[PDB]
Amino acid sequence: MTRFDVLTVGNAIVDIISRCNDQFLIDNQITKAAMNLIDAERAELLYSRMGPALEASGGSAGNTAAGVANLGGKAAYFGNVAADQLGDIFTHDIRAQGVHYQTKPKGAFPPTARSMIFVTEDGERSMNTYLGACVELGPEDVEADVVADAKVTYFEGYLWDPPRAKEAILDCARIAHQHGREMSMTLSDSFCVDRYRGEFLDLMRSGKVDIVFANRQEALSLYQTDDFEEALNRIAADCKIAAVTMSENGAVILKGRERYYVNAIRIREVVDTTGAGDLFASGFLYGYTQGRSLEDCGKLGCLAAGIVIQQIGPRPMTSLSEAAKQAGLI
Amino acid sequence: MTRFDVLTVGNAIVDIISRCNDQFLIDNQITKAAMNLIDAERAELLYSRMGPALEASGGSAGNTAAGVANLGGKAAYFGNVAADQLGDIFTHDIRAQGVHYQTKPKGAFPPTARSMIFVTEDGERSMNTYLGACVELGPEDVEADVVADAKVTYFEGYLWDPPRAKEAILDCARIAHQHGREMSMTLSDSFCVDRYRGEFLDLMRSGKVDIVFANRQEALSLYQTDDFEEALNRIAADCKIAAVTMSENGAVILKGRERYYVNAIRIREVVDTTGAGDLFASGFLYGYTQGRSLEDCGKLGCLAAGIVIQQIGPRPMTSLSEAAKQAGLI
Ligand SMILES: Nc1ncnc2c1ncn2[C@@H]1O[C@H](CO)[C@@H](O)[C@H]1O
Ligand SMILES: Nc1ncnc2c1ncn2[C@@H]1O[C@H](CO)[C@@H](O)[C@H]1O
Repeated sequence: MTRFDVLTVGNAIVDIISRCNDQFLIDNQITKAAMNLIDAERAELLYSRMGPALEASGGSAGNTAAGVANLGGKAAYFGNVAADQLGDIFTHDIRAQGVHYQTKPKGAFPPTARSMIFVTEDGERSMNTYLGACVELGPEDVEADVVADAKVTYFEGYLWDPPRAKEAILDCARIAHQHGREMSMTLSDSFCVDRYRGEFLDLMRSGKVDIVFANRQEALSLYQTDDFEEALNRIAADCKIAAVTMSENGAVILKGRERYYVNAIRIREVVDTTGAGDLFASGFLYGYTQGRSLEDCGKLGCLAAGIVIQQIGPRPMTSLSEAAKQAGLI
Repeated sequence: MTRFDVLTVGNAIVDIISRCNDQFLIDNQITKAAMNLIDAERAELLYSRMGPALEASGGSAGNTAAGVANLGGKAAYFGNVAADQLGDIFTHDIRAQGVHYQTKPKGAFPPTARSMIFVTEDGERSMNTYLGACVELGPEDVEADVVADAKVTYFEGYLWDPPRAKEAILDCARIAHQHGREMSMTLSDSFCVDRYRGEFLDLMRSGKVDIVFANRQEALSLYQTDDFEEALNRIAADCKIAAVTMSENGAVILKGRERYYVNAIRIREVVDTTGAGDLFASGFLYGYTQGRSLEDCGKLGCLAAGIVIQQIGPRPMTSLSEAAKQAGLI
């Protein structure tokens, strides 16, 4: 027995969500479908231009941990908030889902991170993130016992942006591997890959990271290639297991020379694509820590991803375990 | 030439919204479908038992002002928040909708009001409100010029719960009538009517309030009768205009001896009933200040109410002015 199936580690963020049109993105120099990093002043400026919004707990790794708990897995999370109302909200949501979350705030300032997410009529999301208290996440926030007791530890590529989070992750990898556990990462965003391509490859090649998540764009960007087949071949050579999502074209899971394709789920209405990749990882890692085939892990991933894009907010409000059972994923 | 069509005055609240079952309400002694007032400690207790939530600006009068702005009217709002993150969200949302909002916060404690709203599978909402900063709303928060320049000033029955808000409302009535404008109120909630029925009747009979909004239960409650026909006849005798909503049975508008019955719109499906009454008042008062017939004002209320119950959150995120056009009402 282990205490946890999946520990995740990431930027603790509250999402501020509003609808807009494509012209709004252009007028404001917001890169569509990307994670745009912003300072405190620009956050205020974008907020002043934004329509009425809804707030929902987010953060890539936070969403993933919540999705694992929703599916019936045992999940934990490390991530730093401030002692403020947004922090109280984040703390509440993730704990209310049954995730172990014990990272202690370090005061009220800087405040808890927010991402201004503009959702266009096609359901695509464009995020604009002020990292706030996330910049504080460091080695002191690693609960060594938790990493040791977790079957998989999963972290965001996004964590290379704040300064000391990488040191926490290197500690995680050491502890995880000392206990025969596995490490996993997501590439997060193509622009993040642009920033850290070489460091990400080295994490993979040195064996610090075992299982890598990417979408098509991130995989292309990792090798700065336009040839998807080459990207798949190279990613398979660089890590133990790769799981690559291809939007409305499903997913492919790679392990050495084996490839497992997962068919493209049909979506009646896309409300908001926020959290799709995060919930793919939830379904995959839940499957993986239950000992399911790689194909079934892929299927569980696409199931969760398909559900989250049919609602507002990045964490499914319906029962994923119920959906998985109806789907025969057991 | 007036500056505003509708000024509203109410408790400035952020909604904390979560799904639950009927049993949860029973277990927690929450009165289904009512506004339950709670202290700080009970708010924390209920929060600790609530599932993951979404936050959305609320407040009955706040929602009504937002709705009037959405339809294309010119709206203002008086309501008190704290200088905290929840207050910043409230301030942002109402201003982003184009509502004039200039009430000044009076420090960080008490904090901005929150309502824990539990939504059952039938879409009904049961609210649990900690008034926080709302207790500080008083005569000093009346912008005399705004009241003078508003066609209708509308306020919540809910304002009789905090101590000093009533003095502000009496000032509004004096100013509005001196300038030849009209006063309106909503009865808010059947238990609120239980608490203040004598005060409310005095407001109506003294002519401090011209137009009264109520649902069926509130109207029955005002006269402590089971006889709805008697409730309508009496309410017509006690105010200049009454608008009484009857849920799936629509509404009835009463002026002296005139009655106009109006149908509810056909609902796709009830998601969350929060704000239905507030948005009925938005549509009615929008129509009213545009000089529409009483029947057309009823029609606009039913449309607006009908839209809000088909989404999460109490303030329509789609265009009410658009929907009014497509339904041939504008
Ligand atoms: N810099 C970031 N680091 C981690 N997660 C982020 C970042 N920016 C946005 N997100 C999260 O991505 C999630 C969807 O993938 C959103 O809920 C949002 O909170
Ligand atoms: N005491 C109160 N006063 C005014 N509005 C309230 C109160 N409690 C809940 N509400 C609001 O009622 C709205 C729905 O009518 C919700 O959005 C909620 O914020």
